[PDB]
Amino acid sequence: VLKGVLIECDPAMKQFLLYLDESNALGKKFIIQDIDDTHVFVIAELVNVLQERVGELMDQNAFSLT
Amino acid sequence: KKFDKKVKELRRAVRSSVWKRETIVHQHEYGPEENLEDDMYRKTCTMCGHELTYEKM
Repeated sequence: VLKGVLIECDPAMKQFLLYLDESNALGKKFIIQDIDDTHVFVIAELVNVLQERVGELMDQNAFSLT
Repeated sequence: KKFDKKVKELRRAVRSSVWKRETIVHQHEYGPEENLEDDMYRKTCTMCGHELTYEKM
């Protein structure tokens, strides 16, 4: 059995996380278990960098008016 | 130049119909499990070196 964090979101973000896992963007393969098309299993020790990457992807194609 | 263009416009037509699958399958084919302390079991993927550590009840 595994101990960690289940992450649920739209399939686009799941595919983005899979691309990050295969490209070693975070430096390792910590995206370990895939259970569903919209659910993934991730070790909680580095969830913060995943949030940072998601935020960077989100605000990259945003064109903030500030 | 027109001859070169009219052969080029059909040169890539046959080429585009050759390749079928672009995405590479990344299935994790773990081998035999290794037993560590505290009832820990580790599986190593033979395709990319992926490691999965879990606890078996």
